[PDB]
Amino acid sequence: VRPVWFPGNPPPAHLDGSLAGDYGFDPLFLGQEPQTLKWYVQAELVHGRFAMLGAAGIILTSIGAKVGLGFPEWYDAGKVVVEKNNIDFPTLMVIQFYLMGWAETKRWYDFKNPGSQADGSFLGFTEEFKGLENGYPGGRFFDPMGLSRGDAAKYQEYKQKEVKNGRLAMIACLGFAAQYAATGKGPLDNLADHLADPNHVNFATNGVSNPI
Amino acid sequence: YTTAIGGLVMAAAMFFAGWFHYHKAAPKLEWFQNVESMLNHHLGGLLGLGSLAWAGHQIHVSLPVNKLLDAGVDPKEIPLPHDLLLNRAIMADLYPSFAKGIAPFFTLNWSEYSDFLTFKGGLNPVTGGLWLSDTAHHHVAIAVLFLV
Amino acid sequence: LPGDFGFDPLGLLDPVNSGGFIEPKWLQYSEVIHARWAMLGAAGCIAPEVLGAAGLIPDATNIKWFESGVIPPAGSYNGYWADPYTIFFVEIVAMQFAELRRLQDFRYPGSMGQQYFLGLEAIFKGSGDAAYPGGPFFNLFNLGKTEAAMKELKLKEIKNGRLAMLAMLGYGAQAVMTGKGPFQNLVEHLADPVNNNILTNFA
Amino acid sequence: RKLWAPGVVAPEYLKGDLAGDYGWDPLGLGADPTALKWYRQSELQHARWAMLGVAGVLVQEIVKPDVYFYEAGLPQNLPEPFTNINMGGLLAWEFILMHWVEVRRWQDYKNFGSVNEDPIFKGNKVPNPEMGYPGGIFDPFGFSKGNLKELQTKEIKNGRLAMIAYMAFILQAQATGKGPLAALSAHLSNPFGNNILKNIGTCTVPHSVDVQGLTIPLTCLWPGS
Amino acid sequence: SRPLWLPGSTPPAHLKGDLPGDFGFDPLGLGANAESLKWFKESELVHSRWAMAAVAGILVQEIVRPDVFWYNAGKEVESPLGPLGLLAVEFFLMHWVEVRRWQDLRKPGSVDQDPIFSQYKLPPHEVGYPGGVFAPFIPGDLAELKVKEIKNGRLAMLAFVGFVMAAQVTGKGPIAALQEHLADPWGTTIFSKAAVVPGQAVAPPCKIPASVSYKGIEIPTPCFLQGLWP
Ligand code: CLA
Ligand code: CLA
Ligand code: CLA
Ligand code: CLA
Ligand code: CLA
Ligand SMILES: CC1=C[C@H](O)CC(C)(C)[C@H]1/C=C/C(C)=C/C=C/C(C)=C/C=C/C=C(C)/C=C/C=C(C)/C=C/C1=C(C)C[C@H](O)CC1(C)C
Repeated sequence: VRPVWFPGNPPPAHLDGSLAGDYGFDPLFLGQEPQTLKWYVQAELVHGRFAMLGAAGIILTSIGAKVGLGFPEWYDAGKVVVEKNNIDFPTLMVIQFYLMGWAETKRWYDFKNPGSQADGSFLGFTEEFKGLENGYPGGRFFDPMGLSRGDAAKYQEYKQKEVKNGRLAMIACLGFAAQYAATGKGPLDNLADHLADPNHVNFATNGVSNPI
Repeated sequence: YTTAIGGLVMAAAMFFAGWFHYHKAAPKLEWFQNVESMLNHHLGGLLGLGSLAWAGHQIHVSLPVNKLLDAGVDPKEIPLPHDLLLNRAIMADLYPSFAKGIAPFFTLNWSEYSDFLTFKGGLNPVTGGLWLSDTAHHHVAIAVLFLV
Repeated sequence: LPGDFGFDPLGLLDPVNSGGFIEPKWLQYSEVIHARWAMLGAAGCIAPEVLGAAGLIPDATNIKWFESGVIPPAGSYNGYWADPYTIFFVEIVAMQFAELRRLQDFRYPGSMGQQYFLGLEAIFKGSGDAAYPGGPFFNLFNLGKTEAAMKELKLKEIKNGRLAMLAMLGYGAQAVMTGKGPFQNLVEHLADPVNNNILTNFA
Repeated sequence: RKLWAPGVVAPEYLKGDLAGDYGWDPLGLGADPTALKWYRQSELQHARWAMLGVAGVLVQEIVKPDVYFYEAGLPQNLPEPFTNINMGGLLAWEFILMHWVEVRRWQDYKNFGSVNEDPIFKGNKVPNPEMGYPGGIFDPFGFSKGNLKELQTKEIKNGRLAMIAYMAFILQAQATGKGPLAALSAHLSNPFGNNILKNIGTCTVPHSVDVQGLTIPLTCLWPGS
Repeated sequence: SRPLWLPGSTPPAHLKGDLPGDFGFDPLGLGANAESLKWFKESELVHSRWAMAAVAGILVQEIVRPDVFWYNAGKEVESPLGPLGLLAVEFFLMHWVEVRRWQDLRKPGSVDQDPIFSQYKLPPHEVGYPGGVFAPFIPGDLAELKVKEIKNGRLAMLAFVGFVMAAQVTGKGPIAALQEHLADPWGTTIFSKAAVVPGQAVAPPCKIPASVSYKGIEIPTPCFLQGLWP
């Protein structure tokens, strides 16, 4: 048997175990249609990748912030980076939308037509924008070291590791958000605060978490 | 606010109850056709025990708090009702019958409860409403009547 | 089947046209669970008073059972290693695992010996019945080892449990009315029987 | 075979091959055979380190009764040749040496009979008859040719006893503030005084003791204050 | 199977024994693709050779001309040559050489001919080992010297990163650091300078300064990965 998200319940019919991180977790049956499930697969992978990258950013910047280097904490870095160098806010946002819109649109229309961008329309590139699977766009640009086309079972292991770490990162970033909303301080500052007095500094003491 | 949250929770309870009794455990006919049991349970349980419970709430919260509010003290200084449940001596300050506890009730000496179960008639002249002691006495008699 | 004493005037053990949470195979299970928790709780409510009266624990403890921190209005105790909320979160998580897995054994019998749980799998197989799992840990020593003795132990479990349930209701009622501990009530009533009763303590 | 209790059926995966086998496994953690092997190695390691620790506390109490073992790691209590040694370098020595030996042994776990050969002086070797009992240079005197089984049982039994007595050493070391022999003699002072009934609840250990540059956090096993 | 790292273990299925100095060290599986493995082979060779030359440079630079802090040396040696002119010469010359070598990589057997003097032609080779005028003679045999060069190279790369951190913690050269360590082995290690405890964490102070004013326009000088030191 597979390990299920809830030992004892059989897994739903549309979830089999061919995917990565497949634990049969779908109580609302949101992914019953195969196209909808395929789209949600891509959604989970993208959210996970941005979450991993973001939480790495938060943790590293906070490590640099507690030690006396002069880094701002993550709720202040936007203001001080825009303010301190010279940068006009809206032009930066607009260029963000330019580049992100270009690449993200390429991804969208590669989902609609699965092998369309490998035609040569972009400057000269062929078979380096052809996708490998759903949400795994491995070529020379996106898998430069070349891990996807060797050691297939070990590659399945890498898929499993990616999905697990991504989910952990997503709930980690949610942790950063709600944690800052509750305590109003930096995250690794909270880690050191809880690590100094574990029995008396936790969520059951802020007065905001449990209002009883 | 707490009452609001409680109301919402009871609402979810009711919708789940409806789903349960149509789809999972649906009664047969002859459950419904026992009108005599339904009469007993409604008359006793719903009307009667509701009256008795609300009499309890009036006697232990609504009489003293309104006595203080009509006495003139602002509402914040008034003790919270769980202090009225837990501390007998505050009730003994307000209505001295409570200093004797529930001994008058079980020995049929009900005449000593004339401080918070009254029969005065008209209105509260400082307020414009009915006397709440009458209201509590009323629900007590109602509950005895319906439970009988 | 245990504890069947010819009782039940209101008629709840009729299998015919039954369902939901009122059926023979859930009401009996509920009886045994309530019996076990009631035994445990009864001993727990008595123990600090008797241990403190015999002088075995110090007098920082020897507090009445409703003053542990269960009802913070009635009196709490500072000196635990954390706040009662921090205790309560641990309670939520641990009891969640235990009670929830127990539920999974009731709904799907035998389905608790497959998925990896740190190797604790031969212990949680259960048995044919659902209120008496057994196994190497719920039945450490093989108590009885037969059939003629097993019914006797089940029956004694049931009767002790029923006695415990009535006892625990007694502790609750007494703690409401007289406001003292249960061992305090035993001492006061064994002092003066006629002058200490329920009817003398009508105030 | 005597069991671990009267009238208890033995499990099916505990037959009598391993030593000290009483058929006692209420949690059934040794159902998987690979698990049984790895946990056997765990029992042997814990037994042997614990026997060393018990003899250590005992002989330090016999020889020089001033050394309170629970405070013996502080960098000023150490003996003759050095008394202000830098704990960083000492940790470096221990790290490299123990890493070498334990990584080597783990490799003996994963591949049975693969690290017997001396890597430098290649004409050296130890024959291990069973996994976890090397022999050879580890048996310089050769007491392991008579049936080897009763010596397995004696080793494992004494080790279990040593593990329990060492946790006794630490527990009553944190309760009553004294070493093992001091606690035994103070219990022989008066038996009814100086009991577990009175001294527990008081955990005499500090919150965080300072070493040369850092502050180690310290914990007792139960909240006593 | 000769020896392998962590002996007794099993090598990965893609490493067999064709290459010099392969011992089955790929837990990440970064050499599954042959087309990757050729590029990474060339990468290892080139990094090894640069590191060997640089480590010998640092050692001999300290030995012959002591009290010239190699980590500062750019702020030092400045000559009648302008730094812009030096940067230009380096840019054009190194650009030529690297482009030629990379053309040999991606298209084998093409750049073997001298462009100017059309008589000389480099003989056929195996990639990464050109030969010819690049190696006048072999002392010993080839297949052993390949192993020796890879070993000395990997050791040299580790030696240079050791040099960088050994400068960014202490503030001295390599041999001077060795003298300091032999002066007090128990008290001068990396474990003897910094440590992390759940209570507190302490790191060595950075000896190396901030932005360095070379010629007015300052060069910001950070230490590598400042915030994660012990
Ligand atoms: C999500 C749970 C769920 C699901 C899937 C179903 C599914 C079903 N139910 Mg069921 N039911 C449920 C919950 C559910 N019910 C609950 C909670 C109750 C208790 C209230 C019932 C009570 C119930 C009865 C009594 C009956 C069904 C019936 C049915 C069947 C047909 C339903 C249909 O076409 O009407 C769909 C109808 C709607 C979507 C209308 C919505 C009605 C809501 C409550 C109105 C509330 C809005 C309110 C007016 C506010 C508006 C303000 C103003 C603008 C007007 C179908 C199998 C019928 C059946 O099987 O036929 C033989 C049937 O007789 N169910
Ligand atoms: C003491 C027992 C008792 C009580 C309190 C009630 C109360 C009620 N019954 Mg009722 N009933 C009973 C016994 C009881 N019944 C018996 C024995 C039978 C079988 C003969 C029935 C058969 C019956 C039918 C067929 C119907 C009712 C209905 C109603 C509701 C009328 C609406 C109203 O004005 O309520 C005012 C609102 C309140 C008082 C809010 C309080 C509601 C909470 C949940 C108290 C309910 C107590 C609950 C019945 C005890 C069992 C709970 C369950 C978890 C086991 C009311 C809630 C009617 C109804 O509304 O159906 C939903 C209806 O159609 N009953
Ligand atoms: C129906 C509503 C109702 C309710 C809820 C109450 C409730 C109460 N009245 Mg009351 N009262 C009522 C109607 C009501 N009355 C009416 C109508 C009158 C007019 C006749 C009075 C007249 C009256 C007087 C004159 C006095 C009270 C008093 C009291 C309080 C103490 C009762 C007592 O002495 O012990 C009675 C004993 C019990 C009710 C037994 C309780 C048993 C508990 C709940 C069982 C719990 C067991 C369980 C296993 C515990 C779990 C353990 C574990 C899980 C933690 C109590 C809060 C007394 C008081 O405190 O004054 C402030 C008092 O002096 N009342
Ligand atoms: C108000 C109308 C009403 C009526 C007439 C019924 C009637 C019925 N329900 Mg039902 N139910 C209701 C509301 C109602 N329910 C609500 C609102 C819910 C959601 C919580 C449920 C949830 C529910 C479930 C989940 C189940 C039933 C079941 C049953 C059946 C057997 C009940 C029985 O004998 O148990 C006797 C009841 C008890 C032993 C429980 C008494 C104690 C609980 C806590 C109720 C206390 C009520 C009281 C008002 C609380 C006062 C508060 C005070 C103490 C402070 C019967 C057909 C069962 C069934 O179908 O089996 C045949 C069943 O499985 N119902
Ligand atoms: C410049 C870096 C570099 C590169 C590109 C290679 C490349 C190669 N080595 Mg190699 N090696 C290096 C440095 C390098 N080596 C060093 C310094 C050592 C000594 C520790 C070794 C020891 C070594 C052994 C023992 C073996 C190899 C083997 C191999 C080959 C197959 C493994 C593979 O695919 O890795 C590809 C390499 C990379 C993709 C580079 C990864 C760089 C990562 C992403 C940076 C993160 C490193 C991290 C910061 C840790 C730093 C170390 C710290 C102490 C500073 C491949 C040609 C195996 C072989 O010969 O089989 C053919 C083999 O058996 N190497
Ligand atoms: C039989 C019959 C028949 C017919 O037909 C019908 C009818 C009549 C309905 C029926 C009857 C019934 C009955 C009588 C019942 C009863 C019950 C009870 C009392 C329970 C309890 C029950 C009870 C219970 C559980 C309890 C439990 C308890 C506990 C846990 C406790 C705990 C605790 C402790 C330790 C101490 C501390 O400090 C506190 C706490 C923490 C709190």
